[PDB]
Formats: sequence, structure tokens, C-alpha cells
Amino acid sequence: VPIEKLQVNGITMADVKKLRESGLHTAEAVAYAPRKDLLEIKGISEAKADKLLNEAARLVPMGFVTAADFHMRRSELICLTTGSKNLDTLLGGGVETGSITELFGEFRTGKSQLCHTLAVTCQIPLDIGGGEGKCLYIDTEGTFRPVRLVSIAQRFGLDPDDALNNVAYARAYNADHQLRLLDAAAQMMSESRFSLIVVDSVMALYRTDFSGRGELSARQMHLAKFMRALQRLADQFGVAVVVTNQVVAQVDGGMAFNPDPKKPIGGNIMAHSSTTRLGFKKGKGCQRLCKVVDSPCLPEAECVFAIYEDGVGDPREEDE
Amino acid sequence: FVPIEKLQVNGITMADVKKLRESGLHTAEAVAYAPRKDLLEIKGISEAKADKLLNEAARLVPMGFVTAADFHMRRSELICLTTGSKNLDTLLGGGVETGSITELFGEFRTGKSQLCHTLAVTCQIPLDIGGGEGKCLYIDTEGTFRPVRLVSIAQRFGLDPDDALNNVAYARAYNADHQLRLLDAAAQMMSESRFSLIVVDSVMALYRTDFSGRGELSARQMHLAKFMRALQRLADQFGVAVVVTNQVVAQVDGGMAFNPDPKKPIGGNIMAHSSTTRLGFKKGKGCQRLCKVVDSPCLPEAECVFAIYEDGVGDPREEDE
Amino acid sequence: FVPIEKLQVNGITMADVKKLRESGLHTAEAVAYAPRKDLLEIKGISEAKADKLLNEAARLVPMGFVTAADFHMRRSELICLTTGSKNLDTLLGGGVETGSITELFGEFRTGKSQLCHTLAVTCQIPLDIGGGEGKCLYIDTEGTFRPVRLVSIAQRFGLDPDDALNNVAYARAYNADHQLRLLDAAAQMMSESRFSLIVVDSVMALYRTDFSGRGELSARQMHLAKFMRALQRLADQFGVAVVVTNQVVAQVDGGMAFNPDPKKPIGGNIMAHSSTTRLGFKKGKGCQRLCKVVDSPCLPEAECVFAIYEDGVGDPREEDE
Amino acid sequence: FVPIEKLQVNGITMADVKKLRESGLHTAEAVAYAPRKDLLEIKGISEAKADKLLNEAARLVPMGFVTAADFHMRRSELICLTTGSKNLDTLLGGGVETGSITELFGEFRTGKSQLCHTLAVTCQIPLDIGGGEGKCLYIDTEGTFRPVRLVSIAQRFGLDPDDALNNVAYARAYNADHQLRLLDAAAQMMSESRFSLIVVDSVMALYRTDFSGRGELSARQMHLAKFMRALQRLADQFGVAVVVTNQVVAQVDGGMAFNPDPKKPIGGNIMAHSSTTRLGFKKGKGCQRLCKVVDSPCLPEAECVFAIYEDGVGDPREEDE
Amino acid sequence: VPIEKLQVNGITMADVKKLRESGLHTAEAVAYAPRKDLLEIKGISEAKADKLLNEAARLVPMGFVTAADFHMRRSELICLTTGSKNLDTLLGGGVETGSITELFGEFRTGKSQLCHTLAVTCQIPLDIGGGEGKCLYIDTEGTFRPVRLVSIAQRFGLDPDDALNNVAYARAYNADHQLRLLDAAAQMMSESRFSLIVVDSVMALYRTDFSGRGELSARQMHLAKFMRALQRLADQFGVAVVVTNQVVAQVDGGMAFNPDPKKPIGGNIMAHSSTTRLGFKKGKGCQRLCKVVDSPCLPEAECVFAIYEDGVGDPREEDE
Amino acid sequence: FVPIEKLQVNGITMADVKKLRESGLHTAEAVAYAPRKDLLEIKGISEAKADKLLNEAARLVPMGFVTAADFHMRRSELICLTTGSKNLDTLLGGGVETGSITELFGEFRTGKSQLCHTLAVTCQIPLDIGGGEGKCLYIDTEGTFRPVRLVSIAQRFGLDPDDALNNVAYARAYNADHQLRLLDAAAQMMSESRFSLIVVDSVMALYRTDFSGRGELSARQMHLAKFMRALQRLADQFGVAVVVTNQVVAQVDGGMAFNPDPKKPIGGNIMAHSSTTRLGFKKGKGCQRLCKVVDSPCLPEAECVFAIYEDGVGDPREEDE
DNA sequence: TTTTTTTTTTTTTTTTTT
Ligand SMILES: Nc1ncnc2c1ncn2[C@@H]1O[C@H](COP(=O)(O)OP(=O)(O)OP(=O)(O)O)[C@@H](O)[C@H]1O
Ligand SMILES: Nc1ncnc2c1ncn2[C@@H]1O[C@H](COP(=O)(O)OP(=O)(O)OP(=O)(O)O)[C@@H](O)[C@H]1O
Ligand SMILES: Nc1ncnc2c1ncn2[C@@H]1O[C@H](COP(=O)(O)OP(=O)(O)OP(=O)(O)O)[C@@H](O)[C@H]1O
Ligand SMILES: [Mg+2]
Ligand SMILES: [Mg+2]
Ligand SMILES: [Mg+2]
Ligand SMILES: [Mg+2]
Ligand SMILES: [Mg+2]
Ligand SMILES: [Mg+2]
Ligand SMILES: [Mg+2]
Ligand SMILES: [Mg+2]
Ligand SMILES: [Mg+2]
Ligand SMILES: [Mg+2]
Ligand SMILES: [Mg+2]
Ligand SMILES: [Mg+2]
Repeated sequence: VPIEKLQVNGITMADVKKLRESGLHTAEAVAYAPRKDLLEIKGISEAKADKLLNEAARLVPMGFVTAADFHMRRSELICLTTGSKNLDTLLGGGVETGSITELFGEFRTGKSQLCHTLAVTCQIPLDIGGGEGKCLYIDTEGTFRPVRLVSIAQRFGLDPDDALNNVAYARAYNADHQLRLLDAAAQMMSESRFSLIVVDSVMALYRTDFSGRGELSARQMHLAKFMRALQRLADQFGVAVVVTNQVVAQVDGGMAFNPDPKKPIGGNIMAHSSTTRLGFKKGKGCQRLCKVVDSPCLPEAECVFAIYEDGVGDPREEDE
Repeated sequence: FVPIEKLQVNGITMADVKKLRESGLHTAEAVAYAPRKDLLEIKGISEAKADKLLNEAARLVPMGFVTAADFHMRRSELICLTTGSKNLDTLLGGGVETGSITELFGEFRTGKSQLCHTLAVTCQIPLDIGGGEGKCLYIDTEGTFRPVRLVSIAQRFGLDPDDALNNVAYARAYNADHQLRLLDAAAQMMSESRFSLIVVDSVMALYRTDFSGRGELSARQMHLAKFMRALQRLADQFGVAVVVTNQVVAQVDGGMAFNPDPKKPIGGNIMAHSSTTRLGFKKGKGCQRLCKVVDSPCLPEAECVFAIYEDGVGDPREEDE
Repeated sequence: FVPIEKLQVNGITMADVKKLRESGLHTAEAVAYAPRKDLLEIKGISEAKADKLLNEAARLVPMGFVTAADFHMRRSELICLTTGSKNLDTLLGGGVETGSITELFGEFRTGKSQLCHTLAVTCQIPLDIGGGEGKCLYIDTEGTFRPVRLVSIAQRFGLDPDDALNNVAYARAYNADHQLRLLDAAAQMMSESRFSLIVVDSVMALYRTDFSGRGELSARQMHLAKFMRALQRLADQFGVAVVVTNQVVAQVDGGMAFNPDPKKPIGGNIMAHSSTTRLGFKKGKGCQRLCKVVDSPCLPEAECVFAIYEDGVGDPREEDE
Repeated sequence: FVPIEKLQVNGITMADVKKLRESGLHTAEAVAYAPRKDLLEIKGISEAKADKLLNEAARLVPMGFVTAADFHMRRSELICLTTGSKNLDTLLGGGVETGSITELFGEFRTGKSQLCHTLAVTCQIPLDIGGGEGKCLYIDTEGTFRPVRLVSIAQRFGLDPDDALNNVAYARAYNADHQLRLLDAAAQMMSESRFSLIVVDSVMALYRTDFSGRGELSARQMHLAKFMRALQRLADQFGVAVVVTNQVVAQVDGGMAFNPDPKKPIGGNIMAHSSTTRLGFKKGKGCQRLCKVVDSPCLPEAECVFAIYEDGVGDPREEDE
Repeated sequence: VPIEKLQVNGITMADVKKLRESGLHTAEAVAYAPRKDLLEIKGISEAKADKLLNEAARLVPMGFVTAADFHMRRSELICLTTGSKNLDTLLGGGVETGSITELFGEFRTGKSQLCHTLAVTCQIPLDIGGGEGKCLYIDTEGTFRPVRLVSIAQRFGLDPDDALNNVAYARAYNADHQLRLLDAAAQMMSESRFSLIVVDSVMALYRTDFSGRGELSARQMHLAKFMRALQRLADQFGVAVVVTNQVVAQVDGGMAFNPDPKKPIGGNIMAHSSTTRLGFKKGKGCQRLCKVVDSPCLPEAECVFAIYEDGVGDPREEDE
Repeated sequence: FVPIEKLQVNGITMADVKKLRESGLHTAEAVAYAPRKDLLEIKGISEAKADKLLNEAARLVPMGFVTAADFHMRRSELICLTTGSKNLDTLLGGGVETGSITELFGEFRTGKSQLCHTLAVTCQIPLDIGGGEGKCLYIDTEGTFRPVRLVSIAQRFGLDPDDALNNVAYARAYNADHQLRLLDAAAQMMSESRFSLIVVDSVMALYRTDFSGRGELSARQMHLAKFMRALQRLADQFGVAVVVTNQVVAQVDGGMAFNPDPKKPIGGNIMAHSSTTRLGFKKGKGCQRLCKVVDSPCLPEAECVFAIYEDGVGDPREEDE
């Protein structure tokens, strides 16, 4: 819902412009934002903030709804194909839009490759598992490679010029810039239809920007704010949020029950903010193992997928 | 419960009840538990009218002393919602107790949301099998509600999927203020139809981000205290079980090395004191999960092993052992 | 890049830029990439001054969104440094990529230092033959730097040995703190002259002994992450290719016998994720060496054979086959 | 080198220098190379005092970037110790290089100890005949030191046997901790008189038995890395050749058939990467021995034949061919 | 020096008793023992172990020393005659005390006979190449024969009763028992002057106690510990350690340049641990050939010696 | 010897002694001689239990040092078994020594089996005439055992033929594994009755065919080493003479022509070092045989002439000269 | 009230044949 519909009941265009300058670009943005956030924006009075909230609640349903209606709505929710039938079956149709999907794993585990595949598939038509929308790739490690997008578009029949023109790239150099890029992301989606957000990787910049136990609380608070903004973006625009996470080896030997000594970065903030968490492990050569660690609906299962020159695909017989 | 419309006596008009409903008070119990200052804050109500309403609620809703034997007799017939697992029901002494706030805190994929879905389904099954015979009211703050789980658990328990879904009221809270405001609508709907369960998954998720830093910590704790005061008022009014999930944080300080678990529930003292029962959830092998009673006025501190399956929360299978 | 001497606008004085240079930020890209908190930690910089410095840096250096087509066009003209071996260049898709950290990990005598010397010589040859047309910057931690190799490779590639030696900046790191501090001097040198290569041979040699024990490991990896972040910042600012060598560790856990290679690179996940491209080096027969692309965002996992010669890294001859 | 007494400036008292010497740092280079946290571990030294010491050491000892031509002309005048055999000197490009750790690994009776004795004698002969004009420092861990060999080699080279013996500092290490602690006394002696050679025969012999099993393997290799770092620091400070002998173990896993040698040096990757130059020793016919340059940053992988004689290590004779 | 001298600076008799129960019977043993070895003894704390180390360093010189002083000390060192002038000339005066001498060779090559001769000669006066100390014979093959000692004592004029009473015999039945015997050896040497340790043979028990490729690493680790303990005993008491090693016929015929197809057991551990290694071969009749394979100071040379009823001696003219 | 039942002290029950009995350990001496690792691998035995068993065995069986005078006195009382020939007894210094492994290697039909039969008969005759007064245990592997020889020799020595026959324990080995397993039954039998001789004719006949090729040579010799170790354990435990026969192999390699005898026994160094005494057997004129002491710790290398007769092994007569 | 982290590290022979 466009934010311009709020220009009613004494709400002027200046108020909408000020809200847009503060990172709120849709009616859902005003509806989800708390009253204190509106008050923190300069030039907004308490009464006019209250009337903005009332108008947003009238435009965007904030009340209760039967679970049957929510199930029917989620049945129409778009799922983005990952390019692998095994992975789509594991995810119950692919990457779910409107929810944060976390891909945590060690290096060469295909997280960036899967993100590139998702970035290409977000543009293919809906009938083949696409999203029919532009991608928005947030890169924090410098590991984005448009050659991969060109190859995957060749696999999926997309025009390489059209495929590259429909992928939004911004390189994040620090945690503050990474969070600030979400305002530009919201502004871009308020003008054109997007279908996917990728932040590869979320925790790369937070690792170095905040160092030591003294800044750990600030680091996790900033990460919580960042995924709060990501979840709000997913709610407003219905876009799939795919985030990659680095891992660290658990140096404590007390929990020897766990055969995997590596855990994702971000701690409980990352753990609880992500709707779906996928653990990636190395297979034999191109083989990669994906394990659903956390998911409200998907059972904890493991599937095998492979990385090829044309993107993420199902393992081949010769590779078995 | 006693409907608020019964207060229209001794000169109390319909407009007063309308204003009370607009102020979030939908039952006579709500008026009885509401302090006089809260009634005075409502426009159109004078001091004499406020005290008259208080006296009417007092003579309609008992507020005096009762013998411990009478309270024990009343609690004996209190409904306990089955959790779908015999081990968990034994740990809780019959399941989730209605009329009290039950807190489920633990690490991720520990089954808090799955247990909440199982409780949402079982609140509709007949009382003879540990049900509640009432609608569920699910408040989701993390966007993790999945009606497919409700359908699967209803198939497990024999409930019709359409009936199960139509009897579960779902609302997603996007901020702390909206999370608190949803309770007024919850009370309004409960004043019209019988409910049997309140779920807030999760309470702390929106507060961790809406209030940031030490400066806003006091405001966050005050808002959380208000939210749990409203939840406790709802539980007292409607006798509905309140199940709340809580995320965890890793305690950086290593001073309390005597505790093998470096994870503690979020919310601090307000969270600890507001919850009648707190259950700590840990991951076992495979689908198995460990539930531990951390705080309870009557349940001893003990641990039980339960598992999460496609049909919902249940006891671990022999093949999983 | 954008020189830092363009920041004296909108009330920003030259003295503020002087403190910025003293803090290790020598380019407008450097202050653009540095977070607000890092600017605030510099003495003599206020909140408003740091904010306006950030705004000016963002105006000068594009930090906003850009279409992937533009990024592909920009990367098409990106300079790739030839390694002196056609097989290795084909494996790397043109050679060592500038602006990204390339990691060469392997056991001893596998040619990591030899390949770094070859890259240090080839970074000065003209662009038409795979060069960089820029001075090299060699950071050595094991004391294994040998200018005789540079002279031999320069005679191989036609460079004047005196000019080749004069165009290589060498500094030996004696401790991890000194190794990190050397990057400030590297940035200062690059802010006044064009540099086309960074070599850190080796990154983890000094952290291995500076930090000892499991308890000291966290500080070691935090310092390593800071060092790699600084290297990535240098590569982003100056478009300079960063080539880092890493030693190996034998994996004592024999349960995971599925992997035939018992040697893994040092640094753990910090070095693993910080490096854009990782190349695994193994010894062949005699001069032959095997290079394997363990990790790369765009290069497929493939293995090639290259040899170490008196004149540097080159393709194996049929006589050695 | 720069004596540590030059640090008595800018408020640094004699007590600070005494504590530094007691902590094992006996030169200004030792203070410069040591990290800040290493200085913090010394009692009686504050953080500000450590920063001042680091600044003064960096002012006295150059630590910044230097052009490769300057480093090349500095290494041109570097002293190489003759091994008594022209074949071995040609293989090593002039002899054993000072300021770098040279490793002599091989099977028994292959001449490692004999070559170390020859180097110990030649380090005292004048420079023009390939000497070092400095005292030797022999650290023996197997009890195989034999002054009779030194006397014979001195008679071969014309040195006075009494003078040759008086110029060799002998210390036997009985445990790994004592082996590491001997380096502090070595540095203390070196800061007082000009030395030109350090011999540790052998480095790993004490580590074989001091640490047993895979449980202590990590601690064993960490201690070995600390010992080798300390040796590298000593070489950097005093500009002396560090010659270390290493035992070998026959590799059981014969999976790789490309290596005709079933014996590999002990110490793993720690010793493989710590040693600047590695020489593999094998027995030839009679007194003849085979030396192979396994690892070297500047020397090609080649083999030469040398022999062990009663007067020391020398080239094989025509009668022995 | 006796370990009782460590009872200073607050070190009690209980500490010395615990050290003696742990196999450390001399202050030299405490000095040579590492920090972790001292920490493994119950009843000894961090500060207590450190204080013991400083006291031992004060008593036992552990610092540097000029090579001239060590040369003088080795010049005044005692060398045990082997009863054969040729063998003594080959060894440069006889078996060197304080160093491990390894006698490896085929069967009936004279290793056990030479050990018996050394056991007898360790008691004869110094002026005739003796040691004036008791022998310590550790037998692992059951090949010890006191009749040989009696005959050699008759050759050298010693009283057979005195000769037998001055030889400490203990038969090792397993590798663990063989290693444990060294603690009793140290205890006996701490109270009486010994001059020779014989282990015949070192590798006989290790061959069968550890079997298969999997147990080879543990076998060689235990062997390294045993040889380290032998070297510690030699350093502490200044006694000659004469050990016999059996031989195995190497099957790799590619290295045909070596005319000898038999190599000693123990591999590199025995190769490096032994200060001096002597290869024994049979000559004409009673004559035997001894070859110095490894020695830090003796040239690689061969001499011919013979075995007679009265012990090891030079070959006779009648046997030539 | 000390029976294993005496270990039933300090918490050692019947179960432990039994589990030892099926583990091949039937005496306290067997427990003492067995290493700790061998005790640990036995099922039902804990580390503390194994340590307690070791301490109890050490208390019962003296494992400490002892003066050579005491050893000589004990060996003076050691039993020697007469071979029926004065020449052979004089060559062996009284006959076959008990408690030691005596090897009889020679050409076919040189009397090894006949001498073993004679020893089997003489081990039962009274001690005053060189006997052993104990049962014999014959392990025949070539199938050449003939009880008629035992009957004839018993007639020669005056023993009752039935008493001689039923006092000889026979067990025929069909493969190497069965040959090794038979020693456990031998120990079990000897723990029940007094034995005085063990005969294995022949040791390496079965190993020659069971293991073939270079690959199985290592396993063959390792199994042979285990077998002879067990034989030595039996000899130490029961004080019995172990007499083993071995075939011969002609040395095809004629380069070592210095040895007039081209035949050497099978088993190589394992049999060479495991056998306490080795006797070389050659065929003389007629029925006379030549016996030569090849290896013996105390017997000088000498030869004697003995002959084989119907009544057994005896000295040659004048008519045979 | 708060709020995670983060890898190490080799080893070690063997064993006759006809
Ligand atoms: N063009 C390609 N063709 C085939 N396989 C490729 C190609 N590019 C990359 N790969 C594969 O993908 C791997 C790289 O994985 P990816 O780029 O997804 O990183 P990641 O696992 O997320 O790790 P990081 O933490 O380092 O970013 C390579 O090692 C290779 O196996
Ligand atoms: N349909 C299903 N069938 C079986 N198991 C499931 C299913 N859906 C989820 N699970 C299991 O439950 C886990 C998710 O638990 P749940 O959704 O209750 O989260 P939670 O512990 O409350 O955490 P969060 O804080 O992320 O909401 C999954 O990881 C999986 O193990
Ligand atoms: N009393 C003796 N008189 C003369 N010579 C003897 C005497 N005892 C033994 N010999 C000689 O010594 C040889 C035995 O050698 P020795 O006992 O030293 O064995 P070894 O070579 O160490 O072998 P191993 O321990 O492997 O059996 C006999 O073969 C013989 O030549
Ligand atoms: Mg990636
Ligand atoms: Mg979740
Ligand atoms: Mg949840
Ligand atoms: Mg190198
Ligand atoms: Mg990568
Ligand atoms: Mg040596
Ligand atoms: Mg090297
Ligand atoms: Mg012998
Ligand atoms: Mg040696
Ligand atoms: Mg026959
Ligand atoms: Mg026979
Ligand atoms: Mg023998």
C-alpha cells in the first residue's frame, strides 16, 4: 500500500515527505512503526502522529483474523525456487517470501551461490517458482559475482541484460552503512516491485565493527535493529529475505554431544530473528548438504544439492 | 465470567458501559480489578460514578477473603490444557493450568512455538481428553505462526481442519504498542465468545528492538509490566490459560560459573515475577526436547523429555530412544 | 580513488584531515567506509564534525545502490595480475583479481612465497601483458623475503632489476600488533603513490605464537578479523590486489577420514570467510606444484599444475613431464 | 644490534631495563619485536610505560617500510658461514645464512651433528675465509656434543684448539621447558659478547618424550612454535645463523607412492614453516653423505654430495669416489 | 647429589618421599624433570614445584658453560674396558659412561657376551679400565647367565662371590614392567654406587607387547619414554648404558647399495636415542666383527674380536 | 608356580579369576607377566581392577631386582633334562635346560623328532637320572609323531609303556591360528598337573604354508613372535623345558660362500632371537648324527656325535665307528 | 537489564625366501 494514501484528515504532503525521509515509505511502514518512533521524527506532533497511526490502521488491517483466513492467505504466498528440486522439497516449495531465511555455514558451502541462484530466480515467471520481481542484493564481503547471475539466467532463459538490470546491488562497508542501506531499499521498493532481499553476509561487518565483550551488547542491539528493519521490509513488501551467516568452531568441549563444532554467528539475536535457518555442509566435490535447523513448519530434515556453473541444481548421477 | 452489562443498575446508564468497553474494560471482573484511578482516567465518568461502579462490581464479583479449603476446592475443578505429551502433562501436573501465565523460555528450535500450536489445537478438544472446549487466541510477534501445524495437530486429535482453524483467532503484533493494544481486542472478543487459551509468541521480541539502550530500559520494563498486568487481568476475567514464549540471552559474565547453562530468559525481574510458571526448553537428540520447570508455586523443579513430530508435540518414540 | 584532500568543505578544516590521516584514514574512501563510532574514537572529532565528514564522504564516494549491470561492467575492466603461468591464469580466470583478498594456503615448499614474489614482479609490468603498472607492497612475517627472486623474475619479464627492486616496498612484521600497524603505513604510502599489490606472507605466522592457549584464542581471532578487515578496506580503497599466504594444520581428528587431505589452513573461520579466493597448494614431482581453488565466489573448484623455476612461477615444461 | 641500555630515555629508569633483562629481553630489538601484551606481562611495567618503550624502540630500531633495493643491498653484505665443504657452500649459495633458521633433518649418522660442529668451528675463523668472527652457542639435547670434534676441526682450520673451545658456549637441555629457558641465557650472553651461530641439536628430541599422545600434541606444537619464534627473534636481534637439527620418522601411511623417501622430518607444520631453510641428509657410500635442499625461499631444490672426515665436514675425496 | 638436599626453603620430607615414590631419587632427576612431570605428582602444588625447580637448578648446574670445561669433564670421564684391546681401540678407550651404547646385530654375534664382560669389568679397578661400581643387568630375553660372569671374574681376578653380589639382576616380562624396572634401578643407584646399566634386549618385549600397524605409534612412544628414562639415568648417575637391539632383515631390495640386509629394531627412535651404535657380525669361529654405525666422535671403522670361555677378548693367533 | 586362585584378595572375585582363565591366563605368574594393555582388553575387567590384579601378582610373584648370586643359586637348582646321550648331555652342560626355549634345527631325518620323542620319555624318569618327573606336552604339526618310539624309549629307560604313553599330552596343530590357540589349552592343562616339557615339532612348518608372499611375511613373523612369546611365558610360568624343532632352507645366494653350510632355519630373526638355545643337526655316517650349538648364552660353540637307535637317542657305539 | 566468542594439532616401522 502506497504511503501517499495517508494524505487525509489534515495530513499534508510535508508530513508524508518527512516520513519518507525517515525511512518509512509505505502505509505498512507507518502502521508497524511504534508511536515513539513517529514522535522521534522531527516536525511531527503527538496528535498528528496519532491520526497517522489511525489512518494506517484503517488502511492496513492491524486487528485479529481467523486462522483459516491466514492459512488461505499463506496458501497464495509466493515461494521462490532455489534451482534444486531436492532443496525445494526440503523447504516445502522453496524460499518463502515475507519471512527471513538464514543460510549459515562454513566457506564454499554454496550460501553465496544459492543467493545468486535466488537472485536470478526471483525474476522468472511465477509458474516456474519465480517471483516476477527485481532482486535487491546487499553485499558485505565483496563476494558478489555478476558472471554467476549471467550463467544462471542463461540456465533459466532470462536475458542477461534484463537479469543484471533487475538486480539491485549495494556494497556495505560498515554496520552503520549496512543498516542505512535498508532505508534506500525501502525507497526503491516503494517505486518498483521487488521480490527478494539478500544480505551476504549480515554478521561479517558486525564481527569487526564491534570488538570485545564490552561492545558485544551494542553489537547485538544493532543486529536486532537490523533484522527488525529486515522483518518490517518483508512484511511491507512481501519480499523473501535471505541472509547468510558465518560460523565459528565451538571451542568449549563440554557439549561433546554435538557432532558439529560450528555454530552460526549473531547468537540468540540472529537465532530468534531468523524465521528459517538452513545449515550448509560440504559434500563430495560439488555436493552440498543443507539441513533445516530452525523452521516453524518445516521438519528438521537434510537434503543434498550441488553447485554447477549454471547455479545451484540437483546432484547429478555422474556426481554420485 | 460476569458480563459488564449487568452493571447497568442503580442509575448506571448504557453510555457508561459503552465508555468502559471503549476503554478496554469488557467484563464486570475487569471493572472490579480495575483501580479507581484507572476508572477516573476514563472520560465521562465522575468520582461518584466510578465508586458506584466499583461497589457494583464488588457485589457482583467477589473480592473479599475466602478460606483456603474453598480456594482448593475451586482449583480442583480448574481446567488444565493437555500439551499432547504424557511426560509434559505429568511434569506440569495435568497440563497447562488455566487462569495463570505460563512462560516457555528456551533456545531456538526448542519447541516453544510447536508447543504453543499444540496447545492452540488442544484448547478446542473436549474436556474429557484434557481440552478446554474454547477458541484459541494466538498473538504472534515473530511472524512464525503456521496454520499447517494446526491442521496437522487437528488431524492427530481428530478435530476438523476448518473447525480448528476457524476457532483460532490470529493477530500479528508489529510493535510493543500494537502488542499491548491487541489485548483490548482480545478482551472484546472474549466478552462475546468463550475462549480457552492466550498465546503471545513472543512477548520480548518486539520489546528488544522497540526500546534500545540503557536509557530506554526503564520504559521497556514499565511497558512489559503493563502488558503482563493486562494479561493477568485477562486470565483472571476469562479463566483462560495464558502461554507466553520468551527468547534467551547468553549471560556474558562468568561469575555464576555454578550454572552449567549460560542462557537466561529475557525481561529480567519483571519477566521472572510476572510469570506464574516458567518452563526452560532445551534440545535433545533428534526431535527430542528437554523441558525443565524453573519457577512454579506448586510444581517441583524437575525435567522431562518430550519430542516434536509432524502431528505435533508428543512423547518421544521408542525408535527415537 | 578519491584523495582525502577533497574533504576540506562545509566547515571541515585541514587539521581535521590531519587527525584523520594520523588515525590511519588516508583517503575519502577510507573515511566513507569507516563507521561513525570509529570516527568518534579519533581525538579532536566531535559528533557533528564526524556526521558531516560522513555526509561529505558519501557524497564523494558512491555508497548507494547500483544496478548489477553497472557492477558487471565495472568488474569487466577490473585489472587481473598474471601469475606467470598460463595454467594458473586460466584457473583464476585471468590471474589474481585486484580489489579482493586472494589466499594461498599450503604446506612448506609449495611455492606460496615464490608465487608472491612472481606477483610482486608482475604487478609492475604493463597492463597489456597482465600487469598492474603499480608498485608492490610486500609484508613479510617469516623472514623469507628474497629480493634475488625478484631480480630473477624481473629479468624474466624484461623489467629493469634496479627499477623492479625500487618499486617493491618491503616491511617485516615481528609481532601481530606490528603487522596490523604496518597497514596504516601501507595506506599512507598508497595515498601518495600507485600500488597494485599487497602481500602478507604470512598472515597467521605471527598470531600462532603471539597468542597461545585456548583462552587466548578469542583475542587472536578478533585481532585476525580486524587485520583482514583492514586489508579488505585497503583493497576497496585503492583497488589493490591483496595476496595472503597461510600455513596449514594437520587435522588430528581421524574420525572424519572421508577427506583424504589431513591438512587444513590456519585462522579457522575468520581467515576462511575473510579471504575472497582460497587456493590450496600441494607439491608435485620435483618443481611441479598443484593449485586447487578451494573457495571462490565465481571460479569453479578446479586443480591445475604449475612449476617453480629459477625465473619465477611458470608453466611446466615437457622435459619435467 | 642496538643495546637495551639505549632505552634509558624519556623517563625510563634503570629498574625498567633491569626488569626487561630479567624477562628475557636484552636488546632494543628484543623490546621492539615483542608485542605490547608481552611487555604488559612483565611485573612493574605500566601500559603507558609499555607504550613509551615501544615508541623508543621503534625510534631506535627501524620498523617501517623499506624499498626492496635497500633490503637487497643489506642482504648482499650478510655473512654466510662456510660449512667446510665447497659442494655444500655452492648448494647453499655461499654457506649457512646468518639471521635465518637453517634446519638439518635426516636419518641418523647422516652428519647433522658433525656439520653443526664444523659450523661451530668455522663461525670463529675470519670472514674472508667464510667465517663469522664470533662465538658459537651450542644447545645440545641428545648429549651428542663432542669437543674432540671441535678440536680436530679447529686444527684443520688453523684455530687454536684452546681458543676454539673457549669461544663455544655449550649448554645441554634436559627438558623442553629447560630447552626454551636456555634461550633467555643465550640472549643474555649474546648481548654481552659477539656471537655468530646458534645450534639446537636437536630441537624435537626432547619434545618426543616430554609430550606424549595426541592429547598433549597441541601443547607440544604450541611450545615448539614458541621456541622457534624465540629462535627467530634471536636471529633477528643478533644477526646470527640459527642451525637446528631435526630427527625424522618413517611415515607409516604409504598411500602416496610419489615420494621415494619414507622418512619425513619431525615437528609437523610448525617446524616445516618455522625453518627458513630445510636440508635433508642421507648417507652415501662410506663417509660420503647426501644433502638436499627441501625448502628454501631462494635456493633451488638440488642435491650435493659431501663427506664426514676426522677433521670435519668436507668435500668427498677422489680416492673415495 | 642426593635428593635429600632439596629439603630446604620449606620443602618437607613428605615432598621428597612423594618424589621418590614417583621415580625421582636424585636432585638431578628433579632438575631434569619438566614442569608438567612434577605437576603430575600428587601432593605437589604449582608454587611447590617451581620452588623445587629453583632449588634443583641451584644444586645442579643447568646454565651455559664453555666448551673447554666440558672437554675437561669428558677427559676426566670414565670409560669401561670391554676386555678386548681391539674393541677398546675402536671405541676410543672402551664403553663411554653417561651415554647410551647400542649393540645391534644378528644372533650369536656376542651382544649378550659383551654385556656380561662389561658387567664384570664395571667392578674391576679404574686403572685397568674398570668402573669400580655395581652392575645393573636388565634381561628381557632370559639369556642372562651368571656362569659367564663367574668365568670372566676368574679371567679378571675378581672374587666370584663378590662379582655376583655386585650385579643387580631383574628380568622384564613386559614393556610396562621393563619401564617400571627403571624406577627401582634409580632407587638402587641413589643408595649405592653403580657404573653400568644393561638392557638385553630393549626391543624384544616391545615387538610382541605391541602388535600390528595400529599399535606401532604407541610402541614407539613407549620406547621413546624408555630411552628418555635411560638417558636420564645416565645423566644422573654417570653410568654407561649398554643396550642390545635385535635385527630384522629388510625386505626392500631396491636399496641394494647397502651390503647388509639386516637393520636394528626400533627404527628412528632407537637410531636417534642411542649415542653410539655398534653393528655385530660373526667372523671365523669364535671371532666377531664389530662396526661403529653411529657415533658423534668415533669414525666409522670395524674391528675383529672373539668370544672365549673367559669372556670377550681379542682374537688369538691360533684362530688366525 | 603360584596358582591363579591366590589372587582372590582385595575385592577380586571368582568372576575375575574365571575371565582370566578363559583369557589364557591360568597362573598368577601369567597375570604378572601380562602387560596392562593385555589385561585391559579382557572383557569385564576395569582399569582399577587390572591395576589391583597387577599389584597382587607383583606381591605374589617377585618382579623386583635381585642379586646375581641369588640368580646363580636358583639356576644351580634348575632342572636339566637328559637327552639319553652322554655326548649330547656334555655338549649341553647336563642336558636340555628347563625354563628356556631350546631350538633343534637341521636337515630332514637328522633326528629332531627322534630327539623330541626321547626328551618326551625322559621328562618322566626320576630326577636322579636326569629326568623331570613331569608330564610331557607334545604339539605335533607335521604329523610325524609316533607313539611306538615313546614305547621303545620307555622300555629302554624302564618306564611302564602305558604310563609313559598316558603321561604325554598330544595336540596336533592344523594351521597357525590353531597352533597358537593350543598354547592356551597347554597352560590350562599345566595349571592342573605338573608338566616338565613342551615340544612343538615343528614351529614353522605350518607358518610356511599358511602365510605366503612378501605381503604376508610381516604378519607371518609377527604371529611367530607372538607364538614364541607365549612359549617363553609358559616356560617362565611352569619352569618347563621348551624344545622346538625347525626345518632348514638352502641359501640360494652363493655370494656368502664363506659359510660352508648353505642351509639356514626358517623363521629368520624372530626364531633366531626367540630361541634361547639353537642346535644345528647334521646327518653323519650310518645312524650317527652331528649336533652343533649355534646359539647359546653360556654353552660354547662345539659339536658332538650322537646316533639314533630303536630304543631312542643314544651315544654311538664302537661297532658303529 | 544486557549479551557471545572462538581453533589446535602429528605420528610412526616392518620383515624372509629357496
Ligand atoms: N562458476 C562456478 N562454477 C562452479 N562452481 C562454482 C562456481 N563459482 C563458485 N563455485 C563453487 O562455489 C564455491 C563458493 O561458495 P560460495 O561463493 O557460495 O561461498 P560461501 O560458501 O557462502 O562462503 P564465504 O563465507 O567464503 O562467502 C566454490 O568453492 C565452488 O565449489
Ligand atoms: N512440521 C514439522 N514436523 C516436525 N518437526 C517440526 C515441524 N515444524 C517444526 N519442527 C521442529 O520444530 C523446530 C522449530 O521449533 P519451534 O518452531 O517451536 O521454535 P522455537 O523453539 O519456539 O523458536 P523461535 O524462537 O525461533 O520461534 C524445527 O527446528 C523442527 O525440529
Ligand atoms: N661359555 C662360552 N664359552 C665360549 N663361547 C661362548 C660361551 N657362551 C657363549 N659363547 C659364544 O657366544 C655365542 C652366543 O652369543 P650371545 O649369547 O652374546 O648372543 P647374542 O649375539 O647377543 O644373541 P641373542 O641375544 O639375539 O640370542 C655362542 O654362539 C658362542 O659362540
Ligand atoms: Mg559466501
Ligand atoms: Mg525460529
Ligand atoms: Mg517462537
Ligand atoms: Mg614461504
Ligand atoms: Mg569465499
Ligand atoms: Mg646428531
Ligand atoms: Mg620455507
Ligand atoms: Mg644374546
Ligand atoms: Mg647418534
Ligand atoms: Mg621325515
Ligand atoms: Mg620333525
Ligand atoms: Mg641366543
